[PDB]
Amino acid sequence: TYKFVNMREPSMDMKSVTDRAAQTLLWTELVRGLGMTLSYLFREPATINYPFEKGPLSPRFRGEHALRRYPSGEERCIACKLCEAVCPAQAITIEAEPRADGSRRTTRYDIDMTKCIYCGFCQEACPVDAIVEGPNFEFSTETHEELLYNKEKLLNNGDKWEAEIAANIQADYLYR
Amino acid sequence: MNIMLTLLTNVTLASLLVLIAFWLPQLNAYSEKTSPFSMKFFLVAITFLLFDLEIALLLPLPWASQTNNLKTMLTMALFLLILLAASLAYEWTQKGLEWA
Amino acid sequence: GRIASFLKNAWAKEPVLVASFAIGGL
Amino acid sequence: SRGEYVVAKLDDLVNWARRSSLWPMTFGLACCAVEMMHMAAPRYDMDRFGVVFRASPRQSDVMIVAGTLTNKMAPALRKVYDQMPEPRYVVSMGSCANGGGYYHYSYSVVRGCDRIVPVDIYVPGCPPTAEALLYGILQLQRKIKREKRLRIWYRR
Amino acid sequence: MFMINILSLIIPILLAVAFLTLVERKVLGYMQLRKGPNVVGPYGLLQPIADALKLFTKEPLRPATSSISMFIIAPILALSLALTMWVPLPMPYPLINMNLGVLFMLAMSSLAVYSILWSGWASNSKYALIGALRAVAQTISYEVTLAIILLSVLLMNGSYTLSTLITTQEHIWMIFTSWPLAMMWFISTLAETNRAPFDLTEGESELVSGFNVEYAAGPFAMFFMAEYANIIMMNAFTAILFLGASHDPHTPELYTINFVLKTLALTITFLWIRASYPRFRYDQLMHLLWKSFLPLTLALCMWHISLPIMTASIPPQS
Amino acid sequence: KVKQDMPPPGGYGPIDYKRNLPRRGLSGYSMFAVGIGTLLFGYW
Ligand code: SF4
Ligand code: SF4
Repeated sequence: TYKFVNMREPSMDMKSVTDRAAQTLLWTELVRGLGMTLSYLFREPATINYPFEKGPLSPRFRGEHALRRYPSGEERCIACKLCEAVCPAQAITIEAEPRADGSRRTTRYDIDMTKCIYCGFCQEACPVDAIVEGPNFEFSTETHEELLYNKEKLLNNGDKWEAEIAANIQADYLYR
Repeated sequence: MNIMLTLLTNVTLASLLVLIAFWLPQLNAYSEKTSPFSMKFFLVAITFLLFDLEIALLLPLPWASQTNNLKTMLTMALFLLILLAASLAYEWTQKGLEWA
Repeated sequence: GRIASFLKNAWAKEPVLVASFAIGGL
Repeated sequence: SRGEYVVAKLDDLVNWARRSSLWPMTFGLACCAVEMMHMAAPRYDMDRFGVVFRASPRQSDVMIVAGTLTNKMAPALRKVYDQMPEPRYVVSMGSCANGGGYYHYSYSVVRGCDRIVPVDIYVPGCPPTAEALLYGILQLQRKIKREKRLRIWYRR
Repeated sequence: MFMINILSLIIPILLAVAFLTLVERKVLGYMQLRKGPNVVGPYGLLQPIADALKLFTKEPLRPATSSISMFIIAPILALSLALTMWVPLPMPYPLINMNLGVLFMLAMSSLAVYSILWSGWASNSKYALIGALRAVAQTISYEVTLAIILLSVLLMNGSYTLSTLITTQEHIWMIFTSWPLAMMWFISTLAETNRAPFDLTEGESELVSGFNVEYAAGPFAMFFMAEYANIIMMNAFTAILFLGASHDPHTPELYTINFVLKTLALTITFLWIRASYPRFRYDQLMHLLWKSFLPLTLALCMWHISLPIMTASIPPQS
Repeated sequence: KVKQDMPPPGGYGPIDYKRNLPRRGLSGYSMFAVGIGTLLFGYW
């Protein structure tokens, strides 16, 4: 159940004493550490050549939010506001009105990427798979305002990344 | 004159670099950036001095080895070294070597 | 007998001093 | 003009020198410091790019605000920024540093580090993956590459 | 043409320092499973140029406001002495041939501490002053052993003339004769150059930047150049003292190649040590020298005095 | 048919988890004898 680290008594025989005196005087353990570092020097480095080489990611990766569409092209989101409710950082602001066609659509869908925590909620809550955190992670901006996304920005992201997003959802939709 | 030349050249080169590094980059336009306990362990420094004295006394030894009275030379050299060791041992045992 | 004990303790605890004193004596 | 050509080449040289040797300071408040270290870790090692962590603010060129900036920590952050020599660039890592993130409505959290110090590059994420941070750093390098200090001086 | 020789000694040493920086970076990276600087130029050869230019173009901060004369002398003295200490070294023919070049190098090393001593004081800060004091103690503490070990080994040379070391080690390296002294001398070089595990002075993990915390842009670069030049020079002194090289009088190139390779090996050993071990505590550093090393050096000095007499191997004075 | 990420039938191979810091080097007497022999040859 329990193991004693340390709690060992060195031997007092002349051979062991000579060995320990040799270690102290001849710096044996230091040489062992040096040899370890040398071996690591001759080992192949683990660096990947970013940006030309990219780190592995799984289909469930949580990145830039992206509003998706149906195959017909109609926007999937149906103004349920379920995402705004689950949002743990209140980064989602949704406003809706009956559109001219009479469908329930969002007049405003703002995701403040400066307040969002990339929790993965909403993606798992939206009943119609509308907001889906895309695979993109390299969307840094030079100004704070660029990170306050708008419904137009989210829909453009969805249109841009739909080819990858549909494949990732297809990969993972059975696990969900 | 060779050693004097070397000294001059080195000092001038280093000072030239200090000039090109204290004034030349100081031109670049910018703006405003605003902006002891009594060490009793200094005894170690003082002991270094008295040991550096023995260091000086011991430097002639390579030429001292060339004498004909090698017996006397060896006895006196070991005498000085043993006195230095005795001084170190005394300071050690009297906790005088209280480093830091 | 006790001298051997002192030498063993010295070599176990202060080997550098033992080496120095041996070399100086030689 | 020949003078414009010489000025442009000199500005290219100084911008290349500054972007190639970017020395961020060892400044990590919260979780995003872990991903910053993972950037320093062998897989995405920043030293290849010339990015070297140097503790001294006086010997540093970029400040990475990796973590939640609390009201108690804010004056110290401003002080360390001010003691940093110029040219100086600030990279905000994490939703907490960008805009407050999870603790935006907290009484003890500064809602974004832009309020305290100017920010050049904002790295989204919570935590931003080390690859995202490396991307932000390279974007900062491109931003330095686009600088036209000597050109503007010659145009005056 | 003597000025030409001075420049030929000076400028290549500075270039070697600049590229030693890159070498250090890459070696430390590879021993940490990383790759050194490689973006800046082919295999990172242009990184030192970028580093230097960035440093020089950087803001020249100076809140010293005390004895600015000293705050400027310290970098000058450091760099000048680092360059000067290279002069007496025989590679294989020295630039200046001194009967007592060894004691000259010891004196120059002792003087070089004043650069750290003044820089930290004229900075007039907290870490700077206390860190400078810790420096004085460190260099001063190991200067003693450095001298004793040097005297002990030269007892076989028969003079303080560096050039005769080549003759003395013509048949065998002096490391075979004095390896315990060699180990202690190597550790001593490490301490004197303020390198890990004795990098207490700068001591970034403990002291933000040490004595150079208030030095930036060019003066910091001069301190860096002086530090690395001292590293290369001390390793060269080790190579000449112990790892002697064959010298054909008609073809000095062979000796020069052998000496350069040995110095490179020792510098790579310095970087290797910096990577492997952690830093000794200030107190432990002094404990290792005055209480542990100083004794053994005294015993070995007695032995190296006695051996030529009892073995009838007193070296010739000339 | 059910298909979850499950261990392979029979489970995985044993996974080493204890210190294997090897025992290396010559005995102290051997190291001292080698050093003294080198010193004697150098002296001769
Ligand atoms: S991932 Fe961001 S936007 Fe989506 S629910 Fe979580 S905090 Fe809100
Ligand atoms: S953004 Fe996320 S990871 Fe970064 S400090 Fe805030 S909570 Fe931590």
